[PDB]
Amino acid sequence: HIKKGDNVKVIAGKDKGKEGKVIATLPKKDRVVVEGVNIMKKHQKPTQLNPEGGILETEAAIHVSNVQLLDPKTNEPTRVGYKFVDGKKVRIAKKSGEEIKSN
Amino acid sequence: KAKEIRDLTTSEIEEQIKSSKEELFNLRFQLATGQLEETARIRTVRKTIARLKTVAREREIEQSKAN
Amino acid sequence: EARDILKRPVITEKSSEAMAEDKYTFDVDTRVNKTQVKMAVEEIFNVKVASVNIMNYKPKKKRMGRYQGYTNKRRKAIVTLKEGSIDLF
Amino acid sequence: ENEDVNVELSARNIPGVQVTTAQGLNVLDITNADSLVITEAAAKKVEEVLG
RNA sequence: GAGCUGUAAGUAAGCUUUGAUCCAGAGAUUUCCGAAUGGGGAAACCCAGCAUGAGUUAUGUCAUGUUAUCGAUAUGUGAAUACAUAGCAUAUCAGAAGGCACACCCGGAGAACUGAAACAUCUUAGUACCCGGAGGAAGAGAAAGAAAAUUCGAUUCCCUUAGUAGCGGCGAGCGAAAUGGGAAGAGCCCAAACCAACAAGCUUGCUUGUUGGGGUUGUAGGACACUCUACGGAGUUACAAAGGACGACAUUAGACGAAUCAUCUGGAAAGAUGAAUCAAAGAAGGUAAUAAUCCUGUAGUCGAAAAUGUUGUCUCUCUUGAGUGGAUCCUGAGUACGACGGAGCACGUGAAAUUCCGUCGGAAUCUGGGAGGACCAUCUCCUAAGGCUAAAUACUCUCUAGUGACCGAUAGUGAACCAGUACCGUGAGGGAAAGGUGAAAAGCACCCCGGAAGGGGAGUGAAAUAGAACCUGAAACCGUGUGCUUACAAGUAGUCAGAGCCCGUUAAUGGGUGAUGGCGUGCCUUUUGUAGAAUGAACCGGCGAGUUACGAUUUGAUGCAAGGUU
Ligand SMILES: [Mg+2]
Ligand SMILES: [Mg+2]
Ligand SMILES: [Mg+2]
Ligand SMILES: [Mg+2]
Ligand SMILES: [Mg+2]
Ligand SMILES: [Mg+2]
Ligand SMILES: [Mg+2]
Ligand SMILES: [Mg+2]
Ligand SMILES: [Mg+2]
Ligand SMILES: [Mg+2]
Ligand SMILES: [Mg+2]
Ligand SMILES: [Mg+2]
Ligand SMILES: [Mg+2]
Ligand SMILES: [Mg+2]
Ligand SMILES: [Mg+2]
Ligand SMILES: [Mg+2]
Ligand SMILES: [Mg+2]
Ligand SMILES: [Mg+2]
Ligand SMILES: [Mg+2]
Ligand SMILES: [Mg+2]
Ligand SMILES: [Mg+2]
Ligand SMILES: [Mg+2]
Ligand SMILES: [Mg+2]
Ligand SMILES: [Mg+2]
Ligand SMILES: [Mg+2]
Ligand SMILES: [Mg+2]
Ligand SMILES: [Mg+2]
Ligand SMILES: [Mg+2]
Ligand SMILES: [Mg+2]
Ligand SMILES: [Mg+2]
Ligand SMILES: [Mg+2]
Ligand SMILES: [Mg+2]
Ligand SMILES: [Mg+2]
Ligand SMILES: [Mg+2]
Ligand SMILES: [Mg+2]
Ligand SMILES: [Mg+2]
Ligand SMILES: [Mg+2]
Ligand SMILES: [Mg+2]
Repeated sequence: HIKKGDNVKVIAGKDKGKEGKVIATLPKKDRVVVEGVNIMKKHQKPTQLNPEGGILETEAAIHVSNVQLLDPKTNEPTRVGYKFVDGKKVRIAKKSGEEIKSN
Repeated sequence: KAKEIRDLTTSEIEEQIKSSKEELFNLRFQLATGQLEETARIRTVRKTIARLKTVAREREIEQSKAN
Repeated sequence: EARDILKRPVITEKSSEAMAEDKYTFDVDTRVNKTQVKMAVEEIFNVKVASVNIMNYKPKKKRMGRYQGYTNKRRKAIVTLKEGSIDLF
Repeated sequence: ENEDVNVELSARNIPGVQVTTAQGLNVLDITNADSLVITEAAAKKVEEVLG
C-alpha cells in the first residue's frame, strides 16, 4: 500500500526493474502513476489556452500490484507491514525496520 | 463551523441566520445576472444556514426536555 | 420568506426593453401570490411598487443526452415600481 | 482413531493429503488416495468395526 | 487516513492531516399528496373558520397553531312530557380507520370446464376467486379420551399401519383411525357451595347486589367438620404482575495477518526453465496471458464510543401446605338430548354411532351424567354444557452468510442495458427489443479530396479489415474479377459413359470444366393407391416435442439366503 511520494520499483510492464516516484495514485480504481513509466502519446487538437501540439508524451497509470516499495537497507523491493508506535500506524518493510516517507 | 455557532447567544444565532440569508440571496441574484465566477460560495453558505438551524433547534429541544 | 419568494432576476431582450420603463422581471417561487411579491420586493430593494403581474409557465419538454424529460414549472413576476430603481449589472 | 486436532490442521493445507477418523472412512477417499497411513489405534479400530 | 465535490464525464469554483470525502451508532430537519381527518375536489389543488403573531393609518396579505367521523371520559342542559330520558352543549382521551409477501394460518361465503369415455348421484372440490381476521407462526391443547392389556394418560408433527378397514350410479373413484416407532414436551385459572364485609330492598330478619376470601375434581372432588402445620418457595411464555442493578456474550463500523527470485518467449508474464520460501493461510478474486509467496484477501487473531439483542446473578414481586370425615351442600339448563331439515365426520342417511346448524320440543342431579358405531342389559372408561397455554409444525416479501454434474444474452426473472420501460388500449389490462474497443483511451495531432459526410495518408497501439454499429463475424443475399463452357435447342437439373481444354494434390490407378450418349416424373405427411392438379415449406440461422417424482410389474446386475431389509 504505497503512498503519494514513495520511491517504488515496477515488476510488470514495458518498464520493469525501473525506479521512479509516484505522483498521483487514483484510489478507487487503484492505478498509480509513476514518473517515466507508461509514457502515452496523445493526439490533441488545439484548445482554448493551448497550441495544436503533436504527440503529448505524458505518464499513464500503472496498476498498484505492478509496483512495489524498496528496502531502506538493501534496496530490494519489499512488501509492507504495519506497526503500532505511540498509537499511530507506521509501515514495516517486512525485511528490515522502518520506512520513512512524509513526502 | 459547529464550534463557534455553539458559542453564540441564541439571539446572535437568529441574526447570523438572516445575515447569511441575505448573503445567500445576493450571490444567487448575481449568478443569474452573470458576473460571479466563484460559485463555491453558494454551497458553503447553504450549509452554514444548516449549521445555524441545527444548533438553534437543539437549544429548544434541551429547553423543552429539562422543563 | 421574503427572499425565499424571489428566486432569480430575468434578463432577456423582452425584459431589458421593459427596463426602459420602470418594469422589472423576476422568476418568483411558484407558491406565492402577487401581493407578497410586492411586499417582498419593497423589503429587499426599498422601492415603492405600483403594480405587479404574474404568469405561470408550464414545464417545457427537453431531451438532453437523447433521454426525455421536462424542465421545471416556473412563476414569473413583473413588478412596476413607481420611483426608485433596482440596481443591476 | 479419534479426532487428532493437530494432525487434521497440519495436513489441511497440503494438496493431496486428507485426514480422516477411523469412524469416518468412506469408499471415495480410500479409493482416491494412492496410499493409506493408518495408526496403531486406528488399525485396531477399523478391524473391530469392519469384522 | 488522503484525497474529495452521486451515477458523470467535464471544466469552473472550491474543500481537506486542525483528519475531509467516505463507514457505522444516535439525533435534528423532513415540502405536497395519500386512511387524509377544517370544507371541497378530476390525488399531489382550491376555499376557509377560529385563536394568536407580523405587517399596514387602516384594510388587503402573511405566519403559527387548532377545527372530519363515530368512540371513550367528563360535566352542561334537557324536547314531544311533569319527573325523566331523548337529544344538543362544550371539555378531555387519541381508541378505531388505512396498508401489506398479507407467502404461511383461521373463519364467512363458494363455482365451472373436467372424470365417470353421454350424464343427473358422485367427481373436479371445499379447489379457484371473493370477503373477514390475525400472528411470527396461527390453529389445536389438559379426557364426559383412546381402548379392552397385568391398558394408556393434553395437543401438534413424522414414520408406519395402508391403499388396509370402509364408503361409493359398490360405478368412476374416494379413503381413515387405534396400537407401535420418533420429534417435542409444563399445565393451569374461573363459575358454584361457603365465608367476609359492603349496599339496597326490606323488616331488622331475609333477599338481592357488588367486592374480597374460598375452591375447582372420578381413585369423587370441594365446600364444611376436624388436626398440623409456614417463608421457604414460586416468576413476567400460560400459571398475578414493574423495574431495577451488575455482568455475559450477540450483531450494527473495523484492525492485523506468513512466504520469490532469475532467465526465455512476448506488447505485456502469473507461462516455460532454473533455484528458493510460507502454510492453523494451496478458499477466492484481481494484477497487460495460466500467481500459495504482486494486490485484495484467506487461516488465525483482535476490536465497540453508541445502539439494540438475548442471557445470567442479585434486586424485586407474589405465596402456608397436608390429612381424616364426606352427615349436609356445591360441581357450569332452555344446556344435554329428541324430532324435522342440512352440513361435518374417509363414511353419498345408512345397521349410522359420534361432531355441528336451523326450527320447534325438552332432561337429570353422585344411588348423578356421558361414551364404548343401531338398540337394550352388564361391565369398562370418562366427568359435557367456562377460559388460558410454550415447544416440536407451516411460509419467505426480505436480511446476513453461503451452495450448485443451475443459466450463459432467442438462455436465465418480462427486465444483465437509466423495465412493468418504450409501445398498445377509453379503460382495466397487455407488454417488448436492446451485453462485449483495447492491457491502458493511449479515442487517430497534422496533410489531402469534399459543402459536409465520407475517404487516402500520417500517427497511437501487440494488433485500427481492434476506429467507438468497434471481440470473434457463419449462412441466406448482394457484388467485382476470372479458368472451362454456352446462341437448332424440349430439360426433377442429376447420374453413369466420355473426347476436348485447363490445373497440379493430405500424390492417388489426381483436381476443374463438360462436346455428346445412356438412364432418370423433388421431399415430407397422408393414404388401397400420390410425379401428383392432396397437404406443408420463399430462403438462411437460432429456437422448437416421451421428461420427472411416486407406486406397480418385469427382466438384467449385485449382496446373503431360510431368511433378507431397515
Ligand atoms: Mg470524526
Ligand atoms: Mg383536506
Ligand atoms: Mg386535524
Ligand atoms: Mg387555518
Ligand atoms: Mg385491516
Ligand atoms: Mg359438474
Ligand atoms: Mg364426462
Ligand atoms: Mg369430497
Ligand atoms: Mg363452508
Ligand atoms: Mg411481527
Ligand atoms: Mg393460541
Ligand atoms: Mg385456543
Ligand atoms: Mg375410573
Ligand atoms: Mg517472474
Ligand atoms: Mg516457475
Ligand atoms: Mg491476452
Ligand atoms: Mg478471519
Ligand atoms: Mg362440568
Ligand atoms: Mg349422544
Ligand atoms: Mg372413557
Ligand atoms: Mg452471442
Ligand atoms: Mg431474455
Ligand atoms: Mg473527416
Ligand atoms: Mg479480422
Ligand atoms: Mg478481448
Ligand atoms: Mg466485428
Ligand atoms: Mg450448337
Ligand atoms: Mg407434410
Ligand atoms: Mg383417397
Ligand atoms: Mg398403410
Ligand atoms: Mg406439391
Ligand atoms: Mg386441396
Ligand atoms: Mg404452400
Ligand atoms: Mg427454417
Ligand atoms: Mg408414457
Ligand atoms: Mg421393484
Ligand atoms: Mg428386480
Ligand atoms: Mg439375487
